[PDB]
Amino acid sequence: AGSIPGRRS
Amino acid sequence: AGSIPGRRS
Amino acid sequence: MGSMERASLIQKAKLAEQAERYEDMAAFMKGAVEKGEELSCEERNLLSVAYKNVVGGQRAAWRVLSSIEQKSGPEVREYREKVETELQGVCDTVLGLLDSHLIKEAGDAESRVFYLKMKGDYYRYLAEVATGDDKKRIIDSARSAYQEAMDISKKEMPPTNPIRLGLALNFSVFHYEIANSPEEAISLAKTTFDEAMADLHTLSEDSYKDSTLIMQLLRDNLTLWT
Amino acid sequence: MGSMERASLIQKAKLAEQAERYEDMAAFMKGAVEKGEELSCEERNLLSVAYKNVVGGQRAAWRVLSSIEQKSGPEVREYREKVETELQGVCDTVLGLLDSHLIKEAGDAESRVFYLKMKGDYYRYLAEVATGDDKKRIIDSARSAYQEAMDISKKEMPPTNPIRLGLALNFSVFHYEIANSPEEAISLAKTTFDEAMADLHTLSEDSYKDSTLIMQLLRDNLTLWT
Ligand SMILES: *Cc1ccc([N+](=O)[O-])c(OC(=O)Cc2cccc(OC)c2)c1
Ligand SMILES: *Cc1ccc([N+](=O)[O-])c(OC(=O)Cc2cccc(OC)c2)c1
Ligand SMILES: *Cc1ccc([N+](=O)[O-])c(OC(=O)Cc2cccc(OC)c2)c1
Ligand SMILES: *Cc1ccc([N+](=O)[O-])c(OC(=O)Cc2cccc(OC)c2)c1
Ligand SMILES: *Cc1ccc([N+](=O)[O-])c(OC(=O)Cc2cccc(OC)c2)c1
Ligand SMILES: *Cc1ccc([N+](=O)[O-])c(OC(=O)Cc2cccc(OC)c2)c1
Ligand SMILES: [Cl-]
Ligand SMILES: [Cl-]
Repeated sequence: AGSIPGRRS
Repeated sequence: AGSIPGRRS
Repeated sequence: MGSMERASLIQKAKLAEQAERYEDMAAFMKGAVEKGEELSCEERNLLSVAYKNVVGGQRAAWRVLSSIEQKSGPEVREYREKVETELQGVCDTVLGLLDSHLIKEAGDAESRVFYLKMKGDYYRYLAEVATGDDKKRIIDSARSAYQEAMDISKKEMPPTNPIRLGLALNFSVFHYEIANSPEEAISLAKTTFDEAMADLHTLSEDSYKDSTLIMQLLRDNLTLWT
Repeated sequence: MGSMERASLIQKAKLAEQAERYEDMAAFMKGAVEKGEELSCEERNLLSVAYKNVVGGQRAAWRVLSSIEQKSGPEVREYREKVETELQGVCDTVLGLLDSHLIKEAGDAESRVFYLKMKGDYYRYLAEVATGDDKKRIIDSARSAYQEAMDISKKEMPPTNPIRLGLALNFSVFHYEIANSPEEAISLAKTTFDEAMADLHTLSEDSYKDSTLIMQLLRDNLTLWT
């Protein structure tokens, strides 16, 4: 399902 | 302020 | 895109819209325009949606960077300038499609008004970032395109036609945000809204929904401006 | 980017993040890596955020197109293939940065684990689109990178360390979605969550907030999987 979103520093 | 959003066909 | 069939470019633009790949969508629709045939109503909408999304992301980034620069080494200015140049290049590409040769071949009011509204819109986006000795000339180019579209729309379309309404909305934004004419913006939005209201009785349920959606945008601006 | 100073590339990556210009951000951070110096913790995070956003948009578009293709002329397949090739090229670029020479110079556990987790992630994104005679080899490359990162993390970091937690989360997703090993996915997420819970008492308020945020993601997956 969800990996680390990881899209915001 | 708002023009036509215009971003979806 | 010269080696791809027109119909395949159109199909791929529709897929790129579904995939939210707007740069691809704009490239497919530029390729379709460059085939040299006139665009249908649905194809005009694909062209406009594609470029509105591309230039909308650029404008949002330019505003973020411009705000940081105004609060503020050379890096913020350099990067704002990079984004600004890219935005200008997209607007010049759209304007060049309209000038070669979409406007000159557009004889029906629906197509001619649509393309002249686009021309006003993309000069307006150029005006948003302009500062040098051409800011005035860019503003006048937007105004002239919107005014010719208005003159045709008032003669050839009912006051509820969605293109006529969206033209008036965007010309009122031009007056308020670019031309420093808030009273002209307010007058145009109010007259447009009132004349559309008085024509709603002529519409089907689905046309009513299309027109009232744009009327609400005029109302939303009037609420912010008054 | 070879003519721009390292510090200016880093500054521009931070501005590109604020402007939501992730392709620019990735290009700035590639330029910074190619200066040849090791990355600080904050610089590693900028590199990862940039490429995660670029590849995340590509993956979302590939999934839209793949769904339309599976429901379905050659256009949908051709355009899915175009997006797939672009996605593969971005993953190969990231993998090439890690191999030349970020991993080999990374000696501290925090940096080495971070880069090996990235290596597993970008092979996992390659595996999502793979079908040919290399699907198995791509899956094994993801597994090997995640396993080496796990082995270092278990020896060198506490069970609440956010990198260790995010590694375990993403390796559990690999087991569930790529390796067809849902029971391994569930076991890893449960053991990771339980061992972190038992170490929360050692943390400050701010470290507690960082660790519990990732623990909630493990819990969210366990809720979907059980
Ligand atoms: C691999 C990894 C594990 C843990 C963490 N973390 O501590 O958050 C990261 O870094 C990020 O996830 C960066 C991030 C933070 C908030 C939002 C977001 O995108 C929505 C990304 C990485
Ligand atoms: C210039 C113009 C006027 C009126 C209309 N319209 O009838 O909607 C359009 O077309 C669009 O606005 C396309 C559109 C529809 C829904 C959402 C959206 O982006 C959010 C765009 C154009
Ligand atoms: C499918 C396609 C053909 C041609 C072009 N193009 O004009 O280069 C594109 O462009 C894009 O879709 C996206 C893009 C490419 C390079 C840079 C960029 O700036 C962000 C966007 C697509
Ligand atoms: C004069 C006028 C005509 C039409 C409409 N409309 O079509 O909705 C409005 O709406 C408003 O201007 C509302 C307003 C009132 C006070 C303050 C304010 O700004 C926050 C908005 C007006
Ligand atoms: C500032 C900068 C330098 C170099 C490059 N590059 O690697 O070509 C970029 O790329 C982009 O930021 C965006 C982009 C350009 C072309 C195509 C594309 O595909 C959508 C994205 C930026
Ligand atoms: C076995 C287990 C351990 C830990 C957690 N957790 O840390 O939250 C969970 O959460 C769930 O699995 C919840 C669940 C129960 C029934 C159905 C379902 O799927 C819709 C989820 C479990
Ligand atoms: Cl014609
Ligand atoms: Cl080192």
